[PDB]
Amino acid sequence: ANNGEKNARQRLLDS
Amino acid sequence: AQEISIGTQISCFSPSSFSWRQAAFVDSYCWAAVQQKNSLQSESGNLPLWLHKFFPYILLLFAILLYLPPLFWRFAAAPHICSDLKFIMEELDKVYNRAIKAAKSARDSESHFKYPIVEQYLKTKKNSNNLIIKYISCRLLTLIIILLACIYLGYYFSLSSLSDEFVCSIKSGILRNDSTVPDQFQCKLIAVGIFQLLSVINLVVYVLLAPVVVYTLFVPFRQKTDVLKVYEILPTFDVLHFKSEGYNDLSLYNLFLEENISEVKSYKCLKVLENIKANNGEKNARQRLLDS
Amino acid sequence: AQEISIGTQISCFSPSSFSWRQAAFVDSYCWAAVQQKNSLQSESGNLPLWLHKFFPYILLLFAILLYLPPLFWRFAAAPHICSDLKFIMEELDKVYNRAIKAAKSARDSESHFKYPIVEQYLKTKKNSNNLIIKYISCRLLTLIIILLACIYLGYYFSLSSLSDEFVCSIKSGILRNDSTVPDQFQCKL
Amino acid sequence: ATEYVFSDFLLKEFKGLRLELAVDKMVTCIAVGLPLLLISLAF
Repeated sequence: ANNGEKNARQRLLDS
Repeated sequence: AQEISIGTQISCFSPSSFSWRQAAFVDSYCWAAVQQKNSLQSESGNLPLWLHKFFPYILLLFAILLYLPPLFWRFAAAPHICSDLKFIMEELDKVYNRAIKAAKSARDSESHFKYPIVEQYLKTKKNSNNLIIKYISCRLLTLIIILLACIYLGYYFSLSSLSDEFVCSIKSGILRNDSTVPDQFQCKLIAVGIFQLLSVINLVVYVLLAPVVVYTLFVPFRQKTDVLKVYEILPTFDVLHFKSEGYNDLSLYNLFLEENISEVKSYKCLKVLENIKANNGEKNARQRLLDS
Repeated sequence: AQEISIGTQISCFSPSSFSWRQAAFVDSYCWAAVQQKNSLQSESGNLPLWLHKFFPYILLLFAILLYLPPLFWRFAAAPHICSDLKFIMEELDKVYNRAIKAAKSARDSESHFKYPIVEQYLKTKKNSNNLIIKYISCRLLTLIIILLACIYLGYYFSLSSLSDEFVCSIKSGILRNDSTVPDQFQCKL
Repeated sequence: ATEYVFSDFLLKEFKGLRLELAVDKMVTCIAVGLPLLLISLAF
């Protein structure tokens, strides 16, 4: 929930 | 889904002499002239209007600060109890299994004792143990934030007397000598009438979760009477006495057993002799779909 | 999918002297002047119009409060019956299987009985047992919320007589001495 | 006369191995996650 959350939040900030 | 945005947040009654993009200037001036300037003029107790500007910003910050205890719990106390409950499952299946392999024959420097491991592993966490201060540091932070939001949203429900209507003025660094501009533009916040509902709905569940955290703050008085009393009929060990009261992991583990003693396959076969005689996935999905 | 928003929620008949962003002020004033102020003036029984403002907000709250019984059921009574139905499956396959391994030979302090485990495990949950109060606490909360929504939405179907048309007025803390503003703006949900 | 008191602690028996420390995982989730949780509200 950190290797998956920081890899999911990185692309959904720019959108 | 109500589309909170400045067009649906604030609306000011510009005169009809003002065209477009001057009425949208007063719409955008007074939306940023509530954030701590001397041109507010709310005239009802000189009251703060910062809460209406970022009420859902705050109510996301309480969703983070109520998720920080069970996240830190999962990183700290779960891999020191998943590897330790898995050890108490296997040694409990064996101690029944070898009480009955000797029952088939009941009719037919070293320092070791006659008293089994589970009678003494239940004693190695009664006197020197620290996995309850990582559980009361989840109950205290849950209690004091639920106590925090009960007094913030409670204060927000009384910051709705006349905190919608306020007289804003755009007379500023060059506009102070203007003739086209009236000195007072009537504005009104718009989504506050839903925020006043979102207070008293999110309060009535937080005044209902304040007594429930109290009930789980009583770790000894939580009813855990028969969790291994049924194991007493095996003559491998005589007694398994427990009177757990305080800062002991046995006081905690006896409550963690009662949820997971049903997972012991030897548990149910013991009970038949005496009576005759979506959250880890939902909170990780809701966290990213609120901000979008 | 109908796009519920304030432009499609309320619409008020501003005069043609009013430009843009004054007609959208009366559109936004009377959308928040239905939420419990003294400037409502609905004139048909002085009736509440709060229900039209957040009807889908309430009808989501009943979808949560009808999902709270089967969620708590799955956390409480399912891992105390998944581990217990899996035990009654295995002991039932054996008791037929050993009634017939002896049928091949039918032609050819300890306290234990002659009567099998499934005849007495069916008796150990007849006299001291509590997994029915975690099932009637799913049927009562389902019944009283279905009884709740039958009398809320039933009341909502009779709060539609003339609860659409209401006479809103924007005369407020500085606009009470205004000349450009008519004292009554016809709106309709 | 047991032949068994040895056997309870006789038996010996890695995807469950962690890689980072405990609080180093927290001060990365807080120092990166909290700015991206607030900037996504500004968007």
